[PDB]
Amino acid sequence: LVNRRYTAKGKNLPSSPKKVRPIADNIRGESYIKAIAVLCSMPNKGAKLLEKVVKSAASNAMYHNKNLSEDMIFVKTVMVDDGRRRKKIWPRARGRADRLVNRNCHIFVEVDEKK
RNA sequence: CUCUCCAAGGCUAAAUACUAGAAAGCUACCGAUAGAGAAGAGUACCGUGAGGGAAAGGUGAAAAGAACCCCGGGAGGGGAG
Repeated sequence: LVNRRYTAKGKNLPSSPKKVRPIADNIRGESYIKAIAVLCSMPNKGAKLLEKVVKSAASNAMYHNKNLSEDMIFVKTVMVDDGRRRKKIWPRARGRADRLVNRNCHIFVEVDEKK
């Protein structure tokens, strides 16, 4: 399905997919300007990560299609998958130890020329 | 009774038992949770000490390891090779 000419992919980003998915929901299908404004405004780590990926995707589309400006582009699809995990130890009382997982996420954004 | 042997001195190879190992091989033996604990090891780590004791193999036929350009602080990705 993907026009892989027009897309950006960010692998192993430092956030959990459970925390990045809602921000993706708020910009799926929006216009590029509106999405960029939302991601700049909202003060979430996932918001910043999506901002970088979305800007890169728009940049790729513009570079390969010179007659496409910032205001004919809309964020067609947005996917947020889960990535590698790292386990570190959190020690507790009575010699008990717990393992403390750190999750990463993959982010895939494709933009497309507006309707 | 008869029959056998000559102690209170000392020696003796081979047939026998064994392979940590060195050389050459065989396998209705294993093919990475298997096979030695260990394909990288008595290492990491644990205990004052004696001692206990892991996990982790695979690009391609050849690095020919991505010149260069673009987004990005990088990472990562999109082209070109």
